[PDB]
Amino acid sequence: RRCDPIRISMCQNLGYNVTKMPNLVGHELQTDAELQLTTFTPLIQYGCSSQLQFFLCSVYVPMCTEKINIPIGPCGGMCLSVKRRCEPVLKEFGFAWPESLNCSKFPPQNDHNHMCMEGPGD
Amino acid sequence: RRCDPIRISMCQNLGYNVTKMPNLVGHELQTDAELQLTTFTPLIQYGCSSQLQFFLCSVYVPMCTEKINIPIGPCGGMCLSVKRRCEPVLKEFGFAWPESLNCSKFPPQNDHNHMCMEGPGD
Amino acid sequence: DSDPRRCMRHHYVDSISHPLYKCSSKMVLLARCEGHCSQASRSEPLVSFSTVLKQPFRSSCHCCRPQTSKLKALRLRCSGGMRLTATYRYILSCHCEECNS
Amino acid sequence: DSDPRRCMRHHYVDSISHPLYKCSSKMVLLARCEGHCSQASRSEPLVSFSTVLKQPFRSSCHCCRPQTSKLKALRLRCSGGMRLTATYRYILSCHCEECNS
Ligand SMILES: *[C@@H]1O[C@H](CO)[C@@H](O)[C@H](O)[C@H]1NC(C)=O
Ligand SMILES: *[C@@H]1O[C@H](CO)[C@@H](O)[C@H](O)[C@H]1NC(C)=O
Ligand SMILES: [Cl-]
Ligand SMILES: [Cl-]
Repeated sequence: RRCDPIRISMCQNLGYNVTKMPNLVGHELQTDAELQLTTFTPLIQYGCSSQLQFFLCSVYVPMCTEKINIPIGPCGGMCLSVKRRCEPVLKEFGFAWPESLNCSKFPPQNDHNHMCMEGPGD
Repeated sequence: RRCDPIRISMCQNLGYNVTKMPNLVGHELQTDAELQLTTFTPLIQYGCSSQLQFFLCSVYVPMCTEKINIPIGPCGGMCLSVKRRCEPVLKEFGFAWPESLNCSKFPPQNDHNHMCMEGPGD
Repeated sequence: DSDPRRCMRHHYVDSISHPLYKCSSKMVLLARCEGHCSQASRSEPLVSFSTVLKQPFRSSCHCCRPQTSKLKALRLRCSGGMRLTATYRYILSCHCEECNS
Repeated sequence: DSDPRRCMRHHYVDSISHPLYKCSSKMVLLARCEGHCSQASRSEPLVSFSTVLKQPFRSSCHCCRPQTSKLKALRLRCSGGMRLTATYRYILSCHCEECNS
C-alpha cells in the first residue's frame, strides 16, 4: 500500500515498476514530472549518454520499494557520468546543466548507508 | 498481344513477368501447372538447391517474350545442377527424378542458337 | 512469395547490332541486375585536426550489381563479306556490394 | 515524404580526442545522412565492337549523401597553455545521389 505504479511512459520498463511522489525535484504529481521530463527529449535523442534516460527517470520518478521509507534515486557517480557527456551539448544550445540535477546532491555511491542506483563505469 | 501474365504465385518475381501456355511439360492452363508445382513444395522448403524454385518455374511457366515465337526455359546445365543436389533427396523419399525434367531435353547452354536461362556455376 | 524489391536477376531478349555499320542483327538472351539492397546507405563527417580537411566524409552504400557473368562473343555479318566480333556479358548472379569498393 | 526509413539527416554526438597532444576529450553534436533511396539500383551489360569501346556494364545506384554542408570548427582545451582546433563538415541537408557521379 506504499508504492504507486509508474504512469510516465518514457520511464517505464527501465528496471523498476513503482515510484512515489514527491520526487527528488519537488513535483507532487507524476503528471508534472512527465511534463518537465519532456524538456529533455532532444538530449536523449542525440545519444549524448546511454544512461541519460534512466538517470532522469530515477530523479523524476524515483524507485519506490515497500521495504523502506525513502525513495531510491541515482548515485552521484552516474550523474557525473551523464553530466560530463551531456552538459557540453546543453551549452551548445545556450543552456546550463540544471541546478536540480546537481550531482553533488546525490549519494556518492551505493552502499547500506545510502541506497542509490549506480550504472556502468564505461 | 503475344504473352500472358503469370498467375501462379510461387513463380512471380523471379526475373520475368509473362509466360505462355502450353508449357514445356504439356499443361495448357497455368492452373494445371500450379497444381503440379505444388508437389515440389517440400523439396523447395528443404533448401535442396537455391535454384530449384526458379528452375521448376522456368519449366512450368516458361519465360515468354513478344520478340520471338518460342518460350524460354532452363538450360541443361541448370537442370543438372539442381538435379545433382535434389535427386538424392527425392530418392530418400522413394521418388525418382521425374522424366518430365530430364536434363537432356533442355538446350545445353545459352547462345543465339537456342535461348535458355542459365544460372550460377556454384 | 518472393519480394519483388530484392536485388535480383531479370531476364530479357534484345538485339545485337552495330550502332553504325550496317549488319545482320542477332537475337540474344540477356540478364540484368535490379532491386533494393537491404543495407541503408549513409555518410558521416570525419573530424580533422590536420591541415584543412581531406576527404570530408566517410560513407557506405550498397548497389545491386552483377556478381558473376559469362563472357560471350559472337560474329555479325555486315555489308560485304566482312565479319565483326561483338563482346558482351551474360549475368549469372547479382549481389549487393559497396558503391566505391 | 514522412517515411522514417527515407534518406534523411540524423543527429548524434561523439567524443573527440587529439591523438598527438594531451587534451580534454570533447563532446560535439554531429549530423549524418542515412536511409534508403527510393530508386532501385541496377546494372545491364553493354556490347563492345572494334570501333565501340564500352565498359562491361552500365549501372545506376543511389546513395544517401550530404547535399549541403558547412565547415565547422572545434576548439580543444589542452595542456594549460594551448588550444588546438579540429574541423569537419556539419551536414545541413541530405539527398539521394548517383553512386559514381
Ligand atoms: C551545486 O552545484 C553548484 C555548481 O556545481 C555548486 O555551486 C554547489 O556547491 C552545489 N550544491 C551544493 C549544495 O553543494
Ligand atoms: C531421359 O533420361 C533418361 C535417363 O536420364 C534416358 O534414358 C533418356 O535417354 C533421356 N531422354 C532422352 C530423349 O535422351
Ligand atoms: Cl554513453
Ligand atoms: Cl545451392
